[PDB]
Amino acid sequence: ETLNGGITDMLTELANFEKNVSQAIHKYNAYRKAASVIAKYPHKIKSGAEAKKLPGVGTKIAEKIDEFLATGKLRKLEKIRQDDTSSSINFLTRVSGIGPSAARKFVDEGIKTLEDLRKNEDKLNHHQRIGLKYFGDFEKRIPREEMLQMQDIVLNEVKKVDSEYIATVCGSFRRGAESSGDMDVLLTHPSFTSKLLHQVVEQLQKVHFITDTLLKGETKFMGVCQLPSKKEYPHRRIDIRLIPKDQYYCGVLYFTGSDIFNKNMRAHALEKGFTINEYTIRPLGVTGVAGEPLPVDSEKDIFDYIQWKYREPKDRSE
DNA sequence: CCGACAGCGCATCAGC
DNA sequence: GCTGATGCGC
DNA sequence: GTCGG
Ligand code: NA
Ligand code: NA
Repeated sequence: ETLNGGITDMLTELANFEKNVSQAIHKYNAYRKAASVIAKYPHKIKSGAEAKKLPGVGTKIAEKIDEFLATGKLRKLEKIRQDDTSSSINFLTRVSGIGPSAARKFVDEGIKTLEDLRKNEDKLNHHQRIGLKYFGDFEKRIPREEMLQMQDIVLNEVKKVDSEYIATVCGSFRRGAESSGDMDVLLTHPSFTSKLLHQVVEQLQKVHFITDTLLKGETKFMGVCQLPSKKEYPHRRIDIRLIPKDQYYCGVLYFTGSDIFNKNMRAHALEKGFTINEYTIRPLGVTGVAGEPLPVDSEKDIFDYIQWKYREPKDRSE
């Protein structure tokens, strides 16, 4: 963190500007990817040319690094920070439900601060009101100890609805992370293959675990939950996905991550003669044509098809 | 030089 | 009202 | 913004 922290903070701040103000999502992911590869770089960068050797860092970023290492700042960023419009737009996107488009809309109307939002809740949809209500709590990290407690509640209540259910808490948590930003739960049932989600949500609301709802459909749920007290715990964001039984363990593998791990596994699968997405793993023909989905009854089955040794979730960082 | 870069599920918006 | 586009989260 | 056809 003390190695190239100044560079990674710069690229991250540049990433947010492109996403929120410029609305250039591909430039946003470009800076983050660069900020990521520099973070894992075990040396203190001395020049843009050194970082240029890394994948994801091109000419423009190398040029920016050179300026930062010589001046301690970036003229582009300093002018962006002092810009009233850009800073206000970039900040409002921190509210869940407010993206680049809505933030641009609000700032143009004069709505630039968190207080201005509260004075204009008639201009906000349901999601934005909830995001505003739990603004502070949503930016808080969820310690693993609390994630375990949340997991106990979810697994207990899901089983009380129907013992035939299968629930898996994925994300960085399943990889053994010390903290999380949210809770992603994958759900399935033998009767559902390629009104089960409602019953689970209702039960979690019955024990007052789920407090609010952002979106709710037949296969996907996003809302707000909170751990019971005896100091009251912060409200956390929870997502619950209903996945078909024949596509469940492919989904588990997908949402467990990491993003880099999935990229490598998809690459290794292609060399073995298989293709893997979020839903299914299919064999490839001699002309590149994919066949019918392969039977998956376990996460270890997918590793067996591609002749790969089973990777523990804790060892899926890359 | 120039397109890819993940894209799906849900809520809301724009047009008919 | 329906249908498709847009916006947003992940 | 970077990478690769
Ligand atoms: Na490079
Ligand atoms: Na937001």
